[PDB]
Amino acid sequence: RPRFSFSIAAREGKARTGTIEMKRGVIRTPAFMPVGTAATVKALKPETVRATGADIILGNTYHLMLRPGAERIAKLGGLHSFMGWDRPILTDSGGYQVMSLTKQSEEGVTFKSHLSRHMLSPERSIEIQHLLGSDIVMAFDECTPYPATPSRAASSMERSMRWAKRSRDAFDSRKEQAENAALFGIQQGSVFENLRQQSADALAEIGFDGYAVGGLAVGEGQDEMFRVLDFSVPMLPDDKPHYLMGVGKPDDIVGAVERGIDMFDCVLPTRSGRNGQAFTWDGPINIRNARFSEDLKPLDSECHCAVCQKWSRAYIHHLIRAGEILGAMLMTEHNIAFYQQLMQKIRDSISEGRFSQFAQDFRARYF
Amino acid sequence: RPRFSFSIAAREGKARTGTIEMKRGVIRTPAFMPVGTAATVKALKPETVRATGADIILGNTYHLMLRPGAERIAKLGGLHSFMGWDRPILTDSGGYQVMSLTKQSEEGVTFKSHLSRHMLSPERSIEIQHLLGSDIVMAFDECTPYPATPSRAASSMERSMRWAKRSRDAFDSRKEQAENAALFGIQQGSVFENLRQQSADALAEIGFDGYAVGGLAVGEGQDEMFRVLDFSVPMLPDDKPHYLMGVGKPDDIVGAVERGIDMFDCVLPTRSGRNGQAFTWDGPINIRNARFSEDLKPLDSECHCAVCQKWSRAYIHHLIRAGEILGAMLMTEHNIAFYQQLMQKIRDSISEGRFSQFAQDFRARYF
Ligand SMILES: Nc1nc2cc3[nH]cnc3cc2c(=O)[nH]1
Ligand SMILES: Nc1nc2cc3[nH]cnc3cc2c(=O)[nH]1
Ligand SMILES: [Zn+2]
Ligand SMILES: [Zn+2]
Repeated sequence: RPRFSFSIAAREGKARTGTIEMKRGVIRTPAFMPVGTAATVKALKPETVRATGADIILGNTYHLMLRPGAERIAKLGGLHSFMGWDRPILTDSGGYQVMSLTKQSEEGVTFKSHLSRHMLSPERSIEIQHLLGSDIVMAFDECTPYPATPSRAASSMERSMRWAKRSRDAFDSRKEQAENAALFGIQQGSVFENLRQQSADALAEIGFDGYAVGGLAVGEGQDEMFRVLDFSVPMLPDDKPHYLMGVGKPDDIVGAVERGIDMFDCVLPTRSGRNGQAFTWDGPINIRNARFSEDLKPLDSECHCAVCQKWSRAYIHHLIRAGEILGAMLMTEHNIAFYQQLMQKIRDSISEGRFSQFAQDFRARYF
Repeated sequence: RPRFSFSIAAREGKARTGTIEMKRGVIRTPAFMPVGTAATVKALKPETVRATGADIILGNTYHLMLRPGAERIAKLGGLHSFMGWDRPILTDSGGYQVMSLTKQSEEGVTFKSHLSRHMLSPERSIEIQHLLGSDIVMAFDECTPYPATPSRAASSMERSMRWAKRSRDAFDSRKEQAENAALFGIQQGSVFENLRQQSADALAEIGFDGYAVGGLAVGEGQDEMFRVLDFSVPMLPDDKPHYLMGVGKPDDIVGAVERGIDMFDCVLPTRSGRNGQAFTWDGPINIRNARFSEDLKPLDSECHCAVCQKWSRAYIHHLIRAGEILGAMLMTEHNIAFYQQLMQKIRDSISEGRFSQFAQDFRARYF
């Protein structure tokens, strides 16, 4: 098993399907990464997350450094052993969970524990990811508040590129980390093509194992996001994975893949699942609606997840309205399973050169 | 498979071990029944409940008649299909969940929806259990507030015996129910030996498939409960199961078995599990305590449950303090597994004629 090897097996338009081989496992792309912010994919045992088809999950530097603590997790043997997930884990750098969920400077960011004072710099971010034992380390960046003026978008992108270099050097100077994990850079620049180009060029000059498109999924509509992806993704190195941070709505994913994206993550499947929203091939439904109180059909008519094989909408409706934990468990497993099935259909259609048709058929029925 | 067959395979003192064969499965006694009040054993899939070793679970007439509704569950195919548990289910009659969680009369009880007006009589209680598709139906009784004066204990017991007859007749007059389910009577009489005797005699005269000892686990100390069991259990028919309602503390169960009890139920395993209390052979521990933050040992050193095979106290400690659903899931599976292991050790020791010794050894280490 190599430290990192991304191979593209098939293409159609800007879409690609392939694999990323890492020491802890293989990642099938396009891939969807369930979110496990507090060292757990909410309401699911790791074996269940794996059973749905997930090859990798997402962790968070910000949340884990606060609770239970980076040093503590290292003392306990690492995040993998801690939570019981032995496959790849990608960790965000914290560059967004601090300004989202605080004194900023060219050195990093200091903040008040939303739950104490804590400092987070490019060097400390990379070190925390090392202590967690992350497989895919994200460069520490400074996200840009949306909407953003050209001047502000430029300043934030420029700082992010300086921090990208500091992240690269911190990562490379740590032997154990450089030889066993991978480092992804993050493109910034808001919705401005020239800034995106400058960012892409700076990142490519430094060199990374993968390139994320940051600054999206922060309030912009799908039209705008797609517009930015149209010119932004082609700027990134073609032979490396393209990761769209925070994008998860089913239709968003299909459109992003049509534009060259290989990796995704979103709290939608889990967060919405707990809120009563279930994804189906015919569009999302809210199981709390009274019309489901005596509906004996499964969440989705085609889904092959364990939830749809055993329980009815009526039962889950009852569980969610009653505030039962099993309701959260079932809704979450189904939603994550749905997302993985979507990724599988995407991968197979690209491999067979019928992805454009799949996208059309998907949209027609989903909407 | 017979409708009902209780067989005693071995005995030691007042203790007995055996089986109850029913249409939906075999119940090993002494048995512990996990509680599934809202059509779910909180935080556990039915397959997980079964995996821990449970042969039967407990449902509630009161809660289910309010949400999702008895008629609704019947329309949906019954409680078994609804929640996905195909083995025996014992349902309490509601005679305690109304006066615990309201206009009373000789006809029954009317109450305000703690969540509307609803009536509950012996006839309606038996009918609801029928609509739910309960395997073991409990007679509708009137529990006695503890402490209780002799006069009040007598009145409540007398009414309960009149209601026991009405329950018997309602059950027998419903063909489908009489041929496929079983009916258990409930002994009352508070802590008064003469009332317990009168109740036992009235119940035996009517005739039931099993006899529960009611009126305990309502605030009395263990000494008092054991004292009442000492003279109460022997009053019940020897060849039928003896069910102690609501008793679950590990030491309470061991002592109750030493006194002739065959069945138990308690929310302790589940409720306490969610509260951070984990049962171990060395006594209960509260996983929220800071001393467990870096403890890599499993919840219990000997437990063979899936939780103890994969996760550390440190991780569960983190989950519970963070309010994570997986924390509730893991704590609950372990606690229910522990309770079943306890029942297995009890059953095996009785079969081998070394139960008295097991009880001594259990208490010595647990305390
Ligand atoms: N480090 C980092 N993380 C992110 C996470 C996001 N989630 C949704 N949009 C996101 C955007 C970013 C981003 O630009 N940088
Ligand atoms: N029907 C009925 N249910 C009960 C449930 C109980 N739980 C704890 N003590 C309990 C006592 C009773 C009782 O006496 N009758
Ligand atoms: Zn499903
Ligand atoms: Zn255990």
